[PDB]
Amino acid sequence: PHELESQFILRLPPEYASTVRRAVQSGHVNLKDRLTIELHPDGRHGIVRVDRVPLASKLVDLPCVMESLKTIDKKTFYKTADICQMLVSTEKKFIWNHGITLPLKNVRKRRFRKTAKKDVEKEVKRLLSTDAEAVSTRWEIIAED
Amino acid sequence: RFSVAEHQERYKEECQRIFDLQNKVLSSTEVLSTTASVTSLNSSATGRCLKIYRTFRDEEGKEYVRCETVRKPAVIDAYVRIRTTKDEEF
Repeated sequence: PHELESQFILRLPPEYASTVRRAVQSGHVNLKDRLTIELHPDGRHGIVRVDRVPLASKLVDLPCVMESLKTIDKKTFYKTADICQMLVSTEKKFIWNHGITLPLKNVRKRRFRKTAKKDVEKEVKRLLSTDAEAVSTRWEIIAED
Repeated sequence: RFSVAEHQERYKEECQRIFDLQNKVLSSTEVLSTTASVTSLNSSATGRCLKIYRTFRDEEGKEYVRCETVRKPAVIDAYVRIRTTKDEEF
């Protein structure tokens, strides 16, 4: 079978980003030893090790949706993947408010409609599971208590 | 007031202005500074919370009762909707 590739964005500190950029544009496999990525079983925490120097990482959710688009002739572009996550290196904490481009900053606070995002229903499932053990149930209006 | 041209003209001008504003916002390389004010809904229209006393049996012999109060109006809506459905599901 085929599994859709999972692309994300890695943001590094600027000096470490310059060393990683120079090593990527060089193209040797020396970069492979220099740059490693360890993702912790939290799922939202990691180490990125640049030149064997550990950096602390968080995998965050991006407010917009990006899409990688490949081309062969620079006139027709084929969508390859959807990007929604970024492993910035240096819950509410795992949500990024700003977008990657300069015009999009705090797109979540200002340029987003506040219809809703998501949590409430997982709590409902847990509540129904707890309800299953009930013989006498008591529920009321409740005021300023 | 002459919809024939008044409605068509005003709607077209509004659409063009919206398109121009969207293009300008997209084209800005201006850096913005690092939740916007919104109306805060009450705990539902009725301003009520959902409670649930409930009986179970512990190991050996016991009959403890748990009263649990749900103050999340989102959990409320989804919870009640199943009962009302299961009440009609008989």
